[PDB]
Amino acid sequence: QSILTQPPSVSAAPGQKVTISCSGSSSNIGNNDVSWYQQFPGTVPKLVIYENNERPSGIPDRFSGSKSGTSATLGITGLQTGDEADYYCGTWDSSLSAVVFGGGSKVTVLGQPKAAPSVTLFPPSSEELQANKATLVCLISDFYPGAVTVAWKADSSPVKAGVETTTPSKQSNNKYAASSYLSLTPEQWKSHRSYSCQVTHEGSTVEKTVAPT
Amino acid sequence: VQLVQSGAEVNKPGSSVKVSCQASGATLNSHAFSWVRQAPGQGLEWMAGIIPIFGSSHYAQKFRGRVTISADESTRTVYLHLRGLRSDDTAVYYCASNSIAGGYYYDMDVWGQGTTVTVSSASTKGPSVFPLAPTSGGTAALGCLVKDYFPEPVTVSWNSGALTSGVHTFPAVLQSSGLYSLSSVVTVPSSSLGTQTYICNVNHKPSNTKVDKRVEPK
Repeated sequence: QSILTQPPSVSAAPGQKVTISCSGSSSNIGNNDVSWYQQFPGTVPKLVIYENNERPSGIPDRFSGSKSGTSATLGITGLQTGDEADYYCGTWDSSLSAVVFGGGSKVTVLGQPKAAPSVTLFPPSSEELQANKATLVCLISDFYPGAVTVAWKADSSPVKAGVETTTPSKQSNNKYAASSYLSLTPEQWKSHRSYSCQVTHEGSTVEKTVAPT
Repeated sequence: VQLVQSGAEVNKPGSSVKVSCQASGATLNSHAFSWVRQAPGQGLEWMAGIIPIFGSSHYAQKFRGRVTISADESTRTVYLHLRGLRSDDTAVYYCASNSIAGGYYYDMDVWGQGTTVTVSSASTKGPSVFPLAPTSGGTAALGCLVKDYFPEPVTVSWNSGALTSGVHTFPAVLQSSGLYSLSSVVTVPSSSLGTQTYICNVNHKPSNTKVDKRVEPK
């Protein structure tokens, strides 16, 4: 429910141009300068445009901005893979006497080579079982783009409870990682022939299995 | 130019928190300061601002009456006071500045590193550490499971920091119980399993607890 409105996402291939709109009203964009911020996953935002169309010293000239009436636009010409990030517009709102941000727009650079996830599945440790608990640990790394679906099975049946999965996090090598945990009672663990963690990424699945034996 | 904020805060619902932001400059009158927060996977939200030189302060409607922004010129420190904490106030809080000399003054080109503020009914709890005992292409994977702790953060090192290549410590998951869990895994040459000792060093300062867990092959 941001005061300023931006498209949830924009996509294009390298070398192309992408534009992100930001709509408001007379009280904000219409009578105040707009700024744009770039934010890579897990990093602090960076100012890329201010005073509607000015680039802070150091920002590549492929970044541009404009404002006409009550709406503004951020443009990125000659799109590079290194431009994949979230972008936010912001401005002062005279009716609220406060700075207001748009909801943000995700810029995706299409056509990049995909990377399948590396999956490691650990069974409950003897120590945990001796504590009357059981946790299966599914570690997923080095995948790109950063989106996966994690499903668990007891034998061949879907497990719909006791699962906790993190959202993907960006690694230092720009690929992504995530982890999924399955909580079970020691009896459940020992009762089935096996349990599996299935990781689906870009249409294909990598599955690891472990067994009480 | 640098802005350094205070450490992570953990609060119970209804309590209050105070976060600080220290500027590297000689005075605060040369800049306008803003406080912006961002919840996990959500957008940036401007909360308040202060322009020391003018003794002026502004607040987003959403936070009026609950937030107060102050400035201490003698120590070049800016503060954010948030009262009546709600679980949904959980987020990373940033202070940002803009050089001047309110829309004509507020802008955010320099950002602090951020301060996490966790608001939960959960109580401090040290983690239970379990070994994840050791394989593909001559390499084996071993690790440590750091289960049910509160609050963040937990740091993990291996062999007192001597082992770093092949180490991957995963971000914690916040369970439906309000407790956190995370894991750290190291990929090592299988041949090393018969000699090299592997110990994960888990540190949970919130509980003044450190666990060194030996991980041996099954």
